[PDB]
Amino acid sequence: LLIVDEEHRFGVRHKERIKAMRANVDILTLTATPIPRTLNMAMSGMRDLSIIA
DNA sequence: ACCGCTGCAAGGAATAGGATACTTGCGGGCTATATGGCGGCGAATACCC
Repeated sequence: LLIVDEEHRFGVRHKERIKAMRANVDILTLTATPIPRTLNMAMSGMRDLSIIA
């Protein structure tokens, strides 16, 4: 299990750096204002989404 | 009971990379000052009576 908190301050490289080593790790991602790339990626179905408002 | 040594602090530069805004390089898409040709003719001045 990985838990990247406040993902919008890392960049793509830092986010998949650990993913490359452990290919099948379960990435949990917490944030409040996602950077547009990962927000579109979530809204397009690539990643599951959960809204807490 | 003096002294050279060791060790525990002090003193910070250069990059990665996500930001934020500057700086400009450009390309398409616009606006805006002579000196080697005559011949003929009719009309417009000049003039000196």
